[PDB]
Amino acid sequence: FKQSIHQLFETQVERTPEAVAVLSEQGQLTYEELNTKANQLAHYLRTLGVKSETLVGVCVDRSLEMVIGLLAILKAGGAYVPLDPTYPRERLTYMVQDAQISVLVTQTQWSNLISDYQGQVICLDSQWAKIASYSQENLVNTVNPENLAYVIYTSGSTGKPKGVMIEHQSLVNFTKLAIAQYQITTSDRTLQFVSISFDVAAEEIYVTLCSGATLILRTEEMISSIPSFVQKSQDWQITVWSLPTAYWHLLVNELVKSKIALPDSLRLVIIGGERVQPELVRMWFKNVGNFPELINVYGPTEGTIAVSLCRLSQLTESQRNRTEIPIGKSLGENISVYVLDETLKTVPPETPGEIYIGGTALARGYLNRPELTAQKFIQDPFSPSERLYKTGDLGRYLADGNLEYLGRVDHQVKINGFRVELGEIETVLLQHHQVAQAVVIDRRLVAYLVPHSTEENLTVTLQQFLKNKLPSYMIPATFV
Ligand SMILES: Nc1ncnc2c1ncn2[C@@H]1O[C@H](COP(=O)(O)OP(=O)(O)NP(=O)(O)O)[C@@H](O)[C@H]1O
Ligand SMILES: [Mg+2]
Repeated sequence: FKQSIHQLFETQVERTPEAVAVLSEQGQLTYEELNTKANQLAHYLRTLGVKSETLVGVCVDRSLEMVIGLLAILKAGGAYVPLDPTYPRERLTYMVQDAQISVLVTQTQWSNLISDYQGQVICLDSQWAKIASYSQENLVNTVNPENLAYVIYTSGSTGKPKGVMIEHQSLVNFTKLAIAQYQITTSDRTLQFVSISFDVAAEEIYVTLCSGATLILRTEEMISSIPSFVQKSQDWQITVWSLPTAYWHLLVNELVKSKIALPDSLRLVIIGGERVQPELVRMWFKNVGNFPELINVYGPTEGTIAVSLCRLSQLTESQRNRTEIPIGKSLGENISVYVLDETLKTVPPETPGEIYIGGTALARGYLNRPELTAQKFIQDPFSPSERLYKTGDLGRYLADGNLEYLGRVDHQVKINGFRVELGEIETVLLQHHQVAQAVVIDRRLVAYLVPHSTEENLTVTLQQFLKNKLPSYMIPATFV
């Protein structure tokens, strides 16, 4: 039953070539058009040396071009590495070097973001004539399921981010299970919300495209106000929202504060990223009710997007009335979500422990971080041919079988919905000449430091220093 993520999409293209696949404010592509265009780019990428295990940087904005690019890389046999164009030059440059990327799929407006790069560059906005000269046919046997589909960077406590390596087989497994869990059909219209820097974008994109639904790319302007967000979702007739929990929190507050009606097309809201506030869940069910369906989805990047879900709209009133809203049960049978003690033994129900993930969900590992890999991706001592990923998440199984998230064992947090290792910021701040010791903590980010030879514009100095190294959400909003 061997399958690549793009084969899964290709099957769907055969089924419904003329359905709309992607839609943005600026235009649209049918399944056939998306496929043939990605095929053209893929064929070109092959002539540039892209083959299985080749890492291809992708530095694009959210656009039809982005989706063509991702699929092209996949069809070519390569694995993409998202290069968020809002990140500072120094970060993107580290990632390009760390990942040894020699092909970069980008656009002309981003062309000078890499401290200059000797690899091949493809600008999709300006080189389309050249790309249109390549074959429109599907490529064959470029990749196996164990080969990489993408390497996505996440925050590193030691001072630099690191790439999580995801193989097709775990991504395909996730997409299939999620299509069936959410009942995605050809009539669905899913809003693509999160940046491809975060692996929830893969869920949005591939769940939608591998089932024949229509993927609707959001604008930047539509999220800044909830009324705009809702109204736009109504204009687009969106059926599925995938929202960071922290944005969803905003949404629930604004729904009650105002008298805003959810779009009438909306049937499913998928949330995850962090602890959902039980009070806002109560507020949801009081003001909205059980439709649209609300689902809490949990997992880390290292277990391929998500491993567990809880249908919040299906919970009893008293199940919603605990200190914590459950994250639920395994997405599927080949994904194991354990709560284990410190010798990796399961515990009786209702006893807390650390969440470990096993089975088909696992990343291959971290890219070029052998110590970190060996430490987080452990050989299962009771099932020798298998691994367990150590999440750093504390949890417990309730007697009803549902999993509870109980917090972290460490200094990883969520700021604006994004994964942040506090030690990354701290490690980086320490590198500055007039910083001697530093502690950064939540809650959102406040940096506590003892200066070396302070001026009174130290705050503004460190904000510039961090501005050119870290993503904005990692920049402490106040200093002390
Ligand atoms: N539904 C949820 N409820 C509570 N916590 C959650 C939930 N989903 C994820 N988490 C937490 O978020 C972690 C995974 O975050 P992850 O998706 O890996 O980061 P990210 O938001 O994608 N940013 P990055 O990893 O830097 O690209 C888990 O280990 C949990 O700590
Ligand atoms: Mg994730």
